[PDB]
Amino acid sequence: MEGRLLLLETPGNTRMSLAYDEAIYRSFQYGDKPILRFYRHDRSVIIGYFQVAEEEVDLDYMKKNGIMLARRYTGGGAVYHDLGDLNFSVVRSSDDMDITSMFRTMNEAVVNSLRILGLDARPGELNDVSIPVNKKTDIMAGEKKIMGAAGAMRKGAKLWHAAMLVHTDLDMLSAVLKSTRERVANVTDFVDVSIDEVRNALIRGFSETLHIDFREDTITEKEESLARELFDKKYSTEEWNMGLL
Ligand SMILES: [Mg+2]
Repeated sequence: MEGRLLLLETPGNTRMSLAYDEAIYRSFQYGDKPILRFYRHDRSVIIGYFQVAEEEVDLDYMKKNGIMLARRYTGGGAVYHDLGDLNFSVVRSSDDMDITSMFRTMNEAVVNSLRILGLDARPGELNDVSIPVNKKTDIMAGEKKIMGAAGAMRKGAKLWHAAMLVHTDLDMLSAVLKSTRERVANVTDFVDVSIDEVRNALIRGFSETLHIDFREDTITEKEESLARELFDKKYSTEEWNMGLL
């Protein structure tokens, strides 16, 4: 019931930030304390494991706008991130490989968190990794998407991470990702709250819903070392971020 709250970031370096996520996930052993990490990325596009940068984005556009390209460990589509997005990941012990159940539980936690702030949200309804919005992995505010998520599972553990639009440049978001703009929204379009307020609400929602007492802690030397190794050998390389490795 005791958990770890990691306010671990690497703003400026999205590839390293993603390395941290895989690091805490891979280093995790069944029975360890659950982990909830909050972080943010500066202007960048993150593509899913099974995607190739040149099919989903305009490398020319992003290069001209100084938008970092990064590829994550988890599957799913491409998303745009900026400092207006609040990202968070959860790592816990797992007894099965039920993907649908993991997303359903996390979304329940998210809905409860947003309810605290007076924002009524709900999970998307379709099982189609290819569509932009309304997926069961998305969180909607009416007909607008305000949060997306992805995950991975292995024997003994599971990773779930999301990116919620708090005050992100929705235009830029639509323009970098190859109507659409009319299908997404920021939490601040509904409630005037800061990133920390959203963070604290999520801490409460997850703690209450999962029944975990997430207490502020720090990354271990073991996890940090693994993250640096993953960055050095993979996340920092071009073959990886392009989808060739
Ligand atoms: Mg999603």
